[PDB]
Amino acid sequence: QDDPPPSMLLLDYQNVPGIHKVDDVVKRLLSLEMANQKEKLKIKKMQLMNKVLENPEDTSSLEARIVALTVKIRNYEEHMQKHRKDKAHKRFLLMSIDQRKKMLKNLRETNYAVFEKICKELGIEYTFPPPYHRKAHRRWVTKKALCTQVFREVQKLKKQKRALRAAAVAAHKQG
Amino acid sequence: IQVHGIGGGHKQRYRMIDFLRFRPEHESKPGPFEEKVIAVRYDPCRSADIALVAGGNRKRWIIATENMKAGDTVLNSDHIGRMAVAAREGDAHPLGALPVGTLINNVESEPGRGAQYIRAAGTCGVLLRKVNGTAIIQLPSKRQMQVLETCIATVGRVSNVDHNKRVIGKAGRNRWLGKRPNSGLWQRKGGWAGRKIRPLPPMKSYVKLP
Amino acid sequence: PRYELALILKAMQRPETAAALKRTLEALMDRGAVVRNLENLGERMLPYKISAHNQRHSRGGYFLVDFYAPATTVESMMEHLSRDIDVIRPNIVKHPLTQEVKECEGIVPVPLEEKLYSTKKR
Amino acid sequence: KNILKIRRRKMNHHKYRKLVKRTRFLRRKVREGRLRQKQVKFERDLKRIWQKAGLKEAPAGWQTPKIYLKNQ
RNA sequence: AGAGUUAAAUUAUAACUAAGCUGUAAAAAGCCCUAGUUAAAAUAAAAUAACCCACGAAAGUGACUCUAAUAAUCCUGACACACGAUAGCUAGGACCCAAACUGGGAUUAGAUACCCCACUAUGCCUAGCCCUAAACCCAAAUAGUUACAUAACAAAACUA
RNA sequence: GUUUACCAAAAACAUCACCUCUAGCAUUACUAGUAUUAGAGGCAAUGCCUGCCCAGUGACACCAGUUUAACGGCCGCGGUAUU
Ligand SMILES: [Mg+2]
Ligand SMILES: [Mg+2]
Ligand SMILES: [Mg+2]
Ligand SMILES: [Mg+2]
Ligand SMILES: [Mg+2]
Ligand SMILES: [Mg+2]
Ligand SMILES: [Mg+2]
Ligand SMILES: [Mg+2]
Ligand SMILES: [Mg+2]
Ligand SMILES: [Mg+2]
Ligand SMILES: [Mg+2]
Ligand SMILES: [Mg+2]
Ligand SMILES: [Mg+2]
Ligand SMILES: [Mg+2]
Ligand SMILES: [Mg+2]
Ligand SMILES: [Mg+2]
Ligand SMILES: [Mg+2]
Ligand SMILES: [Mg+2]
Ligand SMILES: [Mg+2]
Ligand SMILES: [Mg+2]
Ligand SMILES: [Mg+2]
Ligand SMILES: [Mg+2]
Ligand SMILES: [Mg+2]
Ligand SMILES: [Mg+2]
Ligand SMILES: [Mg+2]
Ligand SMILES: [Mg+2]
Ligand SMILES: [Mg+2]
Ligand SMILES: [Mg+2]
Ligand SMILES: [Mg+2]
Ligand SMILES: [Mg+2]
Repeated sequence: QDDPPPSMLLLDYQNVPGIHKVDDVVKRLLSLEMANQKEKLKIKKMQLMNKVLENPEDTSSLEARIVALTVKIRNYEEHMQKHRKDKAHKRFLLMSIDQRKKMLKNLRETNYAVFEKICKELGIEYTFPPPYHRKAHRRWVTKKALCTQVFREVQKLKKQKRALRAAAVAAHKQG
Repeated sequence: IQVHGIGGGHKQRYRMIDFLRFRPEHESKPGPFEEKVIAVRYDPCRSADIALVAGGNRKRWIIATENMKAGDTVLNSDHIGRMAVAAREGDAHPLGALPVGTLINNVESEPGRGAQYIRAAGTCGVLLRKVNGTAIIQLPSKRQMQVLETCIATVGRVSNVDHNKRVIGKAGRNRWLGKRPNSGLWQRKGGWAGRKIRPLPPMKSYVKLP
Repeated sequence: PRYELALILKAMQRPETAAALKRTLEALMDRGAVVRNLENLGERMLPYKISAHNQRHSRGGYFLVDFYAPATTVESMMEHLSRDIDVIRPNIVKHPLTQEVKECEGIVPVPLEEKLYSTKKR
Repeated sequence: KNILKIRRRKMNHHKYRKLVKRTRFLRRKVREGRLRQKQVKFERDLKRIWQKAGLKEAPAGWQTPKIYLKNQ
């Protein structure tokens, strides 16, 4: 969670000359204190593309689009930690996550090093799509848990029988 | 035996609970003060949860509000104001200074008597209106109470809200709390039984009109 | 300006009117508003009787405060001006000079619509 | 026109609702017995799973919970 | 999706006046703690604008203000994921008005209906479900054409 | 779990849960508590539910009127469709 200062001096008013000679009133007006949430979003988006991106002027690049989408997903998760019962914004968050996943797969199938750089830097863990998406119901999870436990007991009894057999072999071979 | 079905409970120590919310240490400075909440503990005597409140050179156990946590700041005052106050969950203020839609607890009856009403867990009264220098509140039994406006009350609902939804698993838990079983005598219901629909009793007033 | 406060006050005399305006502007400055100017529209008889703070009023003064404020403190401003009793109605809107007048270039005459029904013979 | 088909489906649904209301508790008994046979068949299936792997008793800490006979 | 607010009505409750008020094609029942005027909280719903056709993916949304905000450098795609009008279910609260059910009064050969009166669940808020509609604009999504051409009706016929 | 110690240990009583009533309150019970509380009772966890009735007798209202998860009650006679 990066923390912009209140005196950030927002995006549209950074590169104009003669700012620091102007008094505290206009600097306070042009800072992030009376700014909107979208100005802070632009500030975070600019800082994050300057942090992770290679060549910042290209907006059409897939990694820059993933950066913008990641900013939007972080804003949506902040909105979801505020409001729990919104369904439209929850839908927007899930399709935003899905588009970021699709573009991450597209970036992975073309350029691996840049994809690895974005994957390490953003904290995103790319999870591979599992085949055969089925609803895991109570009977299936119960039978799967039982089958795993039976397999563990089978291998444990086989290990104990092999250890006892090896002990008997060593015992009769010693004399 | 004067009250039936009481006895055989767990051993309980009693905590000295201070009911008067505004209690200055010394009479040299009668002004409003601000204290610090250290911890919130369970009390076996009542359904509520209590809090240890320290200021000056003394501590008091008070009845805790809903979101009072460890290491909190709580303001106690008697100052009535015509801009009222911005009520937090911890503050103790007189009823004349509170806004109209204020939820309150530990309501004082007579000025200087101390808090008597609205003490159980999760119960809160609501201020209704303030007319002619007199406050009218609504109790958890939905009865209107007329009180002098200088009586101190604490804003908020009493802690342990889910005490009503607490389930008792067995008769052993009742015997742990100390409630002996009811008698086995079969008593036929009289005329007192039944669903009685009664109109609401009138407003109970403790303001003495000269 | 960014925000505009439509502030309808109680009809009262000059010194406590100025005092109420004083504490209103210090209440704005405590939440952090940078106020540009104050406007008086005078005192007028209200369009309708407004019940506020256990009173019925018919006459009141109209005042405007415009300011730059953070988006989080507008609720605190509205809460304080709701608890204030010398005001009968406070409201905070976005200032209309923030938006710019998009162009009325004229009324485009709409044609009557064609091709709604088939070319069958009735 | 289509109102004939609509009225036929309406009459069928009304008669089925009257059948459900008249024979509610018989259907409740049938459903309860069917859930019993469901749970029993599940138990026999799991028992076959641990017997065909060579074990005699079920693995320790397995209480074979009732997934169909849950309270309403 | 939250937070704040109330103009037109309506009502609890008071003060004057009247003996009637409501009810329909016509009547009865009901109310006379009634009716009219003047003052008025709480709840519910948001005339005109709207002869407008916007937003949202759909359901849906048109009293006011503020906050957050409406994916995809934009193809199709599930049994996976997330929503889903009203009605209905558990717990808490609110209840002006409407009203299933019910009880009366009319009508009828009968009326457990259409007409009238009163009231309950419910319609409202918070929290969790239920996942159903003539969910229909009965016309699938994305790119295009006006070439060939009228089963009938309807919203013209059609390519990938 | 409890009960007729010395003829009856139970299907009896109690019990979690679910319901009714009665109470806005201070120095010996309840209680050093304050309606999510405390008493007077009923029935028995949980699941589906708990239909109709204030005509009588009670209880509130001190007369009207309201109450059955209050005491309690919930129909005859006769003819008809291929018996
Ligand atoms: Mg005790
Ligand atoms: Mg306790
Ligand atoms: Mg009992
Ligand atoms: Mg008994
Ligand atoms: Mg059929
Ligand atoms: Mg809401
Ligand atoms: Mg009559
Ligand atoms: Mg009311
Ligand atoms: Mg409207
Ligand atoms: Mg879009
Ligand atoms: Mg798709
Ligand atoms: Mg739904
Ligand atoms: Mg509903
Ligand atoms: Mg109702
Ligand atoms: Mg009838
Ligand atoms: Mg529709
Ligand atoms: Mg269809
Ligand atoms: Mg499709
Ligand atoms: Mg023809
Ligand atoms: Mg036993
Ligand atoms: Mg005994
Ligand atoms: Mg014996
Ligand atoms: Mg025994
Ligand atoms: Mg014996
Ligand atoms: Mg028994
Ligand atoms: Mg129940
Ligand atoms: Mg039972
Ligand atoms: Mg019964
Ligand atoms: Mg009676
Ligand atoms: Mg009676």
